[PDB]
Amino acid sequence: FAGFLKPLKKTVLAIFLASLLYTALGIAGSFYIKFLFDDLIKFEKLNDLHIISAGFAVIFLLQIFLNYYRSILVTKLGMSIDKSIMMEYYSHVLKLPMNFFNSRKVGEIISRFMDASKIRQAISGATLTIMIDTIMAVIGGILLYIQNSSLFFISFIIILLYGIIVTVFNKPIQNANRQIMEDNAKLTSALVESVKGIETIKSFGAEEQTEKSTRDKIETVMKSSFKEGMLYINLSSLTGIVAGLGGIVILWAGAYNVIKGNMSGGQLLAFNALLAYFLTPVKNLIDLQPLIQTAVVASNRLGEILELATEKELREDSDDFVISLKGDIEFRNVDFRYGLRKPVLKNINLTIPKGKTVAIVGESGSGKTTLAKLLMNFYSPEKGDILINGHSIKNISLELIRKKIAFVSQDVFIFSGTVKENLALGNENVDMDEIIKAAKMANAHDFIEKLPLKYDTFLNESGANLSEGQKQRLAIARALLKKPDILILDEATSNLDSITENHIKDAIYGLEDDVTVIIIAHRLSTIVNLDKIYLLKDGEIVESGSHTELIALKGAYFKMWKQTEN
Amino acid sequence: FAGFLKPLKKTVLAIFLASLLYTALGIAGSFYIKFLFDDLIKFEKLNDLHIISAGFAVIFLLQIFLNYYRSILVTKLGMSIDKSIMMEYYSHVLKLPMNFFNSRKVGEIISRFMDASKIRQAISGATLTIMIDTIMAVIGGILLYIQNSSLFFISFIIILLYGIIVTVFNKPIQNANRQIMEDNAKLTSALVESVKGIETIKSFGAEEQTEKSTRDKIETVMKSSFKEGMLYINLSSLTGIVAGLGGIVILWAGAYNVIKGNMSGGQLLAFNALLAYFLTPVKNLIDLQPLIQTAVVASNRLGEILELATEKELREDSDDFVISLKGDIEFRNVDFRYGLRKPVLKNINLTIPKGKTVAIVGESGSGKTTLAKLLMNFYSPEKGDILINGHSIKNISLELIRKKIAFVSQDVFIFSGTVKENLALGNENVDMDEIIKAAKMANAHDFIEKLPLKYDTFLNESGANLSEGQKQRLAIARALLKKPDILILDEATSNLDSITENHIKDAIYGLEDDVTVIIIAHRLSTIVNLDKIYLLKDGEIVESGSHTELIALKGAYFKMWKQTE
Ligand SMILES: Nc1ncnc2c1ncn2[C@@H]1O[C@H](COP(=O)(O)OP(=O)(O)OP(=O)(O)O)[C@@H](O)[C@H]1O
Ligand SMILES: Nc1ncnc2c1ncn2[C@@H]1O[C@H](COP(=O)(O)OP(=O)(O)O)[C@@H](O)[C@H]1O
Ligand code: VO4
Ligand SMILES: [Mg+2]
Ligand SMILES: [Mg+2]
Repeated sequence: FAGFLKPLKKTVLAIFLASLLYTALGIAGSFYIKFLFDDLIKFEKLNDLHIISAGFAVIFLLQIFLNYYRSILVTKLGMSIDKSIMMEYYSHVLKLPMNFFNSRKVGEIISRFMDASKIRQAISGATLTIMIDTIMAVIGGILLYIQNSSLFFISFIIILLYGIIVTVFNKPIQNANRQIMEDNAKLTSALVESVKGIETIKSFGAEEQTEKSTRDKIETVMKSSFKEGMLYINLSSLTGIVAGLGGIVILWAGAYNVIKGNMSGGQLLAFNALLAYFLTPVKNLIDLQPLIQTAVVASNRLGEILELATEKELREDSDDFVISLKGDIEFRNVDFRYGLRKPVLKNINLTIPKGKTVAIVGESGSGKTTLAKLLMNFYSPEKGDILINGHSIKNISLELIRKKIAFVSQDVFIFSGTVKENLALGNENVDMDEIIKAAKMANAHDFIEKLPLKYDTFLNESGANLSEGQKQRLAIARALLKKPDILILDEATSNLDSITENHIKDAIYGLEDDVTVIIIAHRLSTIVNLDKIYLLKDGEIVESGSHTELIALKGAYFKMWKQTEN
Repeated sequence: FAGFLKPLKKTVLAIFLASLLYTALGIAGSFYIKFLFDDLIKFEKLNDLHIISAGFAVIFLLQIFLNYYRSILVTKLGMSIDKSIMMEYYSHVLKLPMNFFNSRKVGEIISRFMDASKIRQAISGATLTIMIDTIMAVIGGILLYIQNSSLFFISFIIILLYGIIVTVFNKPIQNANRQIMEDNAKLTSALVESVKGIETIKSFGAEEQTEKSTRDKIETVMKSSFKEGMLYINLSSLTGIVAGLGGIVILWAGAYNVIKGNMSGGQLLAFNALLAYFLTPVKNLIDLQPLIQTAVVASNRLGEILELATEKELREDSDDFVISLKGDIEFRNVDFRYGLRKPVLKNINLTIPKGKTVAIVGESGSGKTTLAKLLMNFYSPEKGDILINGHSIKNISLELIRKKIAFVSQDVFIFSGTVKENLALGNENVDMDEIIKAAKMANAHDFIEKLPLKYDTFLNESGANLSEGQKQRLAIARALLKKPDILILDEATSNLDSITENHIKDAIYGLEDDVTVIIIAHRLSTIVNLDKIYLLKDGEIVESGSHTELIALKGAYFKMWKQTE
């Protein structure tokens, strides 16, 4: 927080000077009730009364103008701070390891981001000014002590009671706020999941189940927040008791001093009026304390997220003295266990030549996609190395891996935007000619021409504006534009029809001359004129060779191949 | 308005009585300064001073006690009302037509549901006690008029100025709140979409572009927020000027009256002291006005959705005489302008027979998935009807259609929780034997009986705990467990190996329970001996028939078969 406000130094100084002079003007104008009951009521003074009233009115007007200026500056400062914190949090969230996103739900992250609004409203143009008034009431307290001692000691006892009440109510408020935030995060995650699955929910008539679950979660949220409501009512009642009893006792003691001839009759009124510049800021700060505690809890949750190491993490002094990812894939002694579920990869030893198309075939439960994820550092192997062109993949920087390796995941995702934006995701500077070239290469031009617009149409949410095969064609078109060294075509041929499948398959074997294409697919319509086919029995590679070599031996590949032909 | 007073009336009466007693006790206790400067200072009466001070302290303690009681009751009432509003809104959202979900983004719906918190903040304990004090200050005003009858005019002028200021500042706060809430909804939508697509974003290195887009959205949100904050600052400054000038004028006029002898010097002090029960509640309400405006705009944004017609309402009527959906499926001449874009379907005539198994095939631009969604009335046909067993689909109860038709969507969605729950999305009163039977039928028992905790593993959101093929097998098992009549296998074997594919095909072929099976597949190898094949291209049934008939005809199906082989 300190670093965010470091550049803005003149604003803070102007705020402090404006607040100081505002407090001085308020203290000066608080003497109106003393001047009224000492030299303007006992004697029949009229012109002096009018002059004094006008002077105090113009002093108050100057005071309120200064308050307006200070409030504007405070609002500007707070909004800048909120911008900095929110942008920093989001920029850090977009750089977390992929194992974080597979455990936590989307709703938790969305709720923890949007909880920064509570931080925004707790440092707004009111709470910060109230804190400034609280810290500046020291001058008023000093002057109030100078006026009289016993009533000042009574006010000091009131301040001590305030402090004790605040200290006692420090932990329960935080606990209640954190519980409410956690329950609200659960509710948000459940609602996001339900809205994303609404199609299945309506298809299967699951309205009642989701309604009951959300009702239970809402009940939990309301229970926690009602506990917080009682916890705040207790503090409010205690603070009101202390404030009112202090006021009554200070009035009684002032009257006692008046009777004994310690102060004049009007100085008690001056003390009472000036008490609004010593006790009222503290009472307002105490009344706003729950808001500050909520802001503290939200900031602590944001810091809990920010504590996680970034996606870089174990980069191990990368070896950027390289030009491209051209070479041999050297999966050797590779094991991966998904972090305490069960082993999936059991010592896989495979080799891919320096530029060729290879295909990985296996059962549904085999870790075929796991190899693709491991090959681009989404995860890290439990044992062994990868050795992209004789050098370990760890020594290569993550940016180069993500830039020179093209991936087509099984779950094709298209963001909401123009087809120009979708076909150019990480590029941001590719001209149009390459766009048409890639679209025609992946057979994604014919449909995109027959649209209300051309390369400018809007796509709703996760590409709901198109069909599944259409989304697959767009996604496979996008990956071609990276001009990659390794193209991991991961089941990018599932939803495509026969004519489109044949066209795109004929197009794939024409990609330049220097690219390693790993076709993770089990269509078996393709994978017939390939250099090597890798078959894995859900734990490791068992059969290697080309199509003719695999069909020559009557093994698992023969068993899979015989039923596909008929 | 709301319709909430019907169940909660005793609590309302208790709050009302507590408010009257609190106001009366405060008015009575305000006279302390008058009794101090009129009867206890001119005539030294320390013995009576202590008694009066103790009595007023007791009065204040009682006043705080009833304030605590009223605050408790108001907090409970607000909690109940917020629960009612939240549940009503969610229950209405869950049963909206699919056009609403197709058009509107997820984040917008999430944000305008979360706005229920902003609706809550204005029905809290303090925000309602301030309003009840404002409405109860009539007694204080009456006593003010009785006491002085001349200084009350200045208070009336102050309240008139407050009303003028609020009437001026009503609309711009409303507009700024609308703008900031809409911008925040857009930012939330972008955030949700980016977090969901983080996989592709990381794969393609598009972190910088998404960061810049989110930065721009945050910046426009903050621009609206700063405009609203400047408006709030202006309103607060004018209110403070009015309050302070009014107080100074009260003091000046009281001093003038005291000099003229029309009223005592302690009566002025009492007037200024008890003005806090007629002018301070008004100022507190005027300061809280932004929260009321935020609640109003949030409630209006909820109402925007709430006025939409639910899916069950669009239906004209229903017929009780239908109990089973088994029979023929007759797609009469039907055309479907899919949301004004293009005619994906036009002049379609299908005559699917009684309970059998048929396939619909074509290029990946046809209306196969659209036809399947029309069969479940996910969309309303523009012109035509889908006759089922001599009954039009429009005149059938929606829940019967949903329950008797199983759909294996291409976007296989697996909800977080127990796998048993993931196989029991629909009916709940299902024994565990049926679940394992369905899993065995869909070739899912073998891989599911290797998990660390059998049918109890907690799968993550969207079924990321398993593979896409395993998710499809789970969906097939769940659809089979539903025990349907018009089971639609929409490419249920997209990425299943030929082993599991053959097993599922054998299970489907051997089902034989008078179930009309529609298999929308791109793999012809699973259709070679599958009754009648409907070839659909450009929204037309160019030709149909059996596999041998289509081979003999030598149409597009023959070309696709030759290319695949
Ligand atoms: N997020 C995950 N956490 C734990 N285990 C997982 C996860 N995703 C997949 N698995 C399991 O680990 C293996 C991953 O291989 P997977 O089945 O995804 O590859 P695949 O052959 O590409 O899949 P498919 O062809 O069936 O879509 C499978 O056995 C799967 O059940
Ligand atoms: N949400 C949508 N908005 C507009 N058009 C759509 C939408 N979904 C699909 N379409 C169009 O409908 C056509 C058919 O898609 P669909 O019926 O979903 O799958 P299939 O092509 O397998 O039948 C596609 O060419 C697509 O352009
Ligand atoms: O749009 V398709 O469901 O024919 O791949
Ligand atoms: Mg896979
Ligand atoms: Mg489709």
